Amino acid sequence: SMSKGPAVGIDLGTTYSCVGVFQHGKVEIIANDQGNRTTPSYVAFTDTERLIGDAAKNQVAMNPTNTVFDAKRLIGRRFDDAVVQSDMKHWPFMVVNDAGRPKVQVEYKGETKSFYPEEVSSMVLTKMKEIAEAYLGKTVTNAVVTVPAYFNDSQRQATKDAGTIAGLNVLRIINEPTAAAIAYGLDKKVGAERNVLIFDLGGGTFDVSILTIEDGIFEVKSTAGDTHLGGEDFDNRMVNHFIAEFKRKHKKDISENKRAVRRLRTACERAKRTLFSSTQASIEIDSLYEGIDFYTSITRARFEELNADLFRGTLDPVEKALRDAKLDKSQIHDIVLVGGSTRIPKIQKLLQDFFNGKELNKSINPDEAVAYGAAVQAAILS
Amino acid sequence: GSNSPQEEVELKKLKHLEKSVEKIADQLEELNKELTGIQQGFLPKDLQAEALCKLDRRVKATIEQFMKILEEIDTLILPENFKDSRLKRKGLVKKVQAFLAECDTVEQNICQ
Repeated sequence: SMSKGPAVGIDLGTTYSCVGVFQHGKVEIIANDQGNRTTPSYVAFTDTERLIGDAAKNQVAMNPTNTVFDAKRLIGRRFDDAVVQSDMKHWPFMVVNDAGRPKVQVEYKGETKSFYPEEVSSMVLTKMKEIAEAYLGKTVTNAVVTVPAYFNDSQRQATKDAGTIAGLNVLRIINEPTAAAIAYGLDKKVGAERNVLIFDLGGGTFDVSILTIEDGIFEVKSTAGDTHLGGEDFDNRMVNHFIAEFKRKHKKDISENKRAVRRLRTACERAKRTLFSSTQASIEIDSLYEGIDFYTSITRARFEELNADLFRGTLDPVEKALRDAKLDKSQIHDIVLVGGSTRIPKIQKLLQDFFNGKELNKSINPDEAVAYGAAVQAAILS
Repeated sequence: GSNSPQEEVELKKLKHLEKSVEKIADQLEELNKELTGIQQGFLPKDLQAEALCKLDRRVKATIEQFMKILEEIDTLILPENFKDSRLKRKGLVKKVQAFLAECDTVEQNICQ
C-alpha cells in the first residue's frame, strides 16, 4: 500500500472540478487520467456501471437521462426553492421531491435509484481524490473544498457532507472569491485595507464578488452576477451566425439536422478558443449538410460583435456589486479574473477600461485559480 | 507534381483516422450481422423484440464514436494545394456518413 500524501485543494465546480497540491514551494494543478487539468462534474449511471468525470461526459449523448451534472445548483437546496424549480425544466435527468428535499432519479443497472445532491457531489469528490492519488502515488485524505460566497448554511453543510461521504477530511470550506484572492497573495500585500473585485466568468455561471481584506481577514462585501451565463451563450451566437451564413450561401437550413448543428457547434467552440490569442479562426467541415462542404472563417472582431450585448452586460453585476459594497470603482485595489471566459480579450478590455486602465490579476490560469488558492490554504492548514 | 513534406504530416493524420474508422466499422459490421441474424433467424417471434433491443447500447456507442471521428476530422485545415489530403478527407467523411446512415438503419429496426 501507498504512503500518506499531502493535503489538496479542490474546486468543486458546477460543470468542472479542479484539484491542486502545494509542494516543492509551488502549486501543481493535477491532470486527471485523460490528461485534463479540469474534470467534468458529471456522474453517469448505465446498465453495467457508474462513470465519473470525462468518462461520464463522454457518453452524455448516448445516455442523457441517466447522466447527472449541475448537482452544485441543487446542493443544500429545498425542492421548492425557485432555483431548483427553474433549473429542473432544462435538465434531461429527473429531479424528485423526497420529503421537501430534491433527489436526482436515474436508471442504474436496470433499477430506479435516487440520490441526494451531496451523494452526487461526493462521487465527483471521490474522483478528484483518486486523481490526486494517481498523480502523487500516495493516499490523499485531507482537503480544502471551495463554495460560492453566496452559499447559505444548508448549501455549505451539504458540501461538507459530500466531502465526508467521499472519505475526505475537509480541513476547511472557503469561499471561491477568497480562494482566488489567496492564490494571488492579496492578503500578503503590505498596508491598509484592500478592496478586491473577483470577476468569475466560467463553467456556466457569472459571479462578481467584492471582498475587503484587512489584517488577513476576508469579509465578503457584496455578490452579484448571472447564474446562467458562459461560454455556451457565446458559442451559440457563433452557431446562429454560421447557420444564417449557410442559409445565405446555400439556401438550406441545417438547423433541424442535430448532427450538422453539433459538428458546427463543436467547431465554434474550438474557433472561440483560437480567438483568445488569434485574430481570426478558420473552419473546414466537409459534407456538413446535404453533402455541402462548409469552409469559412470568423474574425475576433465579428466574434465580439455577435456577443457585444452579452460582454457589455457583464459590467452590470460589477456596477451592482460596487453599489451594494458602497464603494466607488476607484476604490478597488485589486481585480482578479477567474473562469475560462475571462480569456476573451474583449471581456478583459471592457473590465480594464471600466477600471480606468488598471492592470488585472490574470497570470494564473483562470480555470485553476480557485483550486490554486484552495491548495495554498490546504498547505497552510497542514 | 509539387508534393510537400508538410502534406505528409496531414496524410499521416488522415491515415490514423482511417484506421480508427475501420475499428468502429468492424463494430458496426458485427451489429449488422447480429441484426440480420435476428431478422432472418429462428428465434421465437416472441423473443425477437428483446434480442433486437439488446443492440441499443452498442449502436448508440457506435454512432457516438463516428461523431467523435467527424469532430476530429473537422479540426483539420487543408490548403487548396494539398489536393491528395483534401480528397482523402472528403472520402473519409463520406465513408463515416455512410456508416452513420447504416447505424440509423439499425436504430429503425430495434426497440420499435
